[PDB]
Amino acid sequence: MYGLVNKAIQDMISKHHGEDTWEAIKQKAGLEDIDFFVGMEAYSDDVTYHLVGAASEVLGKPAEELWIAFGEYWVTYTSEEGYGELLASAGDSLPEFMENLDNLHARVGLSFPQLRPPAFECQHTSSKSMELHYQSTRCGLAPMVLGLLHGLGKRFQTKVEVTQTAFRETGEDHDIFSIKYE
Ligand code: HEM
Repeated sequence: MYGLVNKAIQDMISKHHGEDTWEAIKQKAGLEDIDFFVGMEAYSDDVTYHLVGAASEVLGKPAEELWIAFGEYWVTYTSEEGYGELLASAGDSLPEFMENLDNLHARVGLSFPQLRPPAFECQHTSSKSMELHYQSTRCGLAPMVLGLLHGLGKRFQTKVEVTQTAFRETGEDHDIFSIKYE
């Protein structure tokens, strides 16, 4: 993934646990060589997955909790590190934002030519609920999506109830979530 993602993970961990713990994780992940992540540079997805695993070990938390934390963190990080206006342009409510998300990533992709973005499709089941279809070229990022949805819930001061109803990994087509919001 692009360096920006790895910087965001480093930032979250540093801000929450200290540069010492971060350095420990970085070392364990096998990334001691890398002096710093270059935000607009493409990296192997391996870097990101290794960071998360190593962090799960050092911190003694399941990796899923780390993807969730990171998903939540991302909503704030992007808004503060150069993508606040983009985020705003995607709307002022959860359902509208989720409808705009493919278009938001298309806009990101204008600048990150090698982007492999997620795809999100909403099937609205009422004015306060939807079924969200998440399609990805990558494995294991459902928990990150859960965190991101909570982050957007905070962004929009909206209560978000999310349950995963289908799983990419256990041989279903793609991840699906049922969501209620108020
Ligand atoms: C705030 C709501 C957002 C959500 C819910 C979201 C969702 C996601 C998810 C789930 C992924 C994982 C990649 C995959 O599934 O294959 C991803 C990747 C990514 N997103 Fe978004 N995103 C959001 C906002 C943004 C914004 C504002 C930016 C601006 C830079 C951004 C840039 C990226 C980048 C660079 C990747 C890495 C993909 C790659 O490097 O190929 N995202 N996003």
